[PDB]
Amino acid sequence: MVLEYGEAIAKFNFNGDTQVEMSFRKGERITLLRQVDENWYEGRIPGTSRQGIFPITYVDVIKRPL
Amino acid sequence: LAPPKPPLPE
Repeated sequence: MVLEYGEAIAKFNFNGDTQVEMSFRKGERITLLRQVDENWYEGRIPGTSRQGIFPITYVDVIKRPL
Repeated sequence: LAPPKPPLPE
């Protein structure tokens, strides 16, 4: 359903505890693939296979997915 | 130090 991916830069360190979650450090640029629910994005690290979900509150949203 | 982790999606 998404027509344009978004992007964000991490503003907090996030340790995912499960396979569905994507860990990252402050400063990592993340492509936003979709908003999963009220609290989580699915994203990916550009040029890689790191993909999974993380909390919206842990990133600075530059562009929302459309 | 970070915001509390929200509950996971369904």
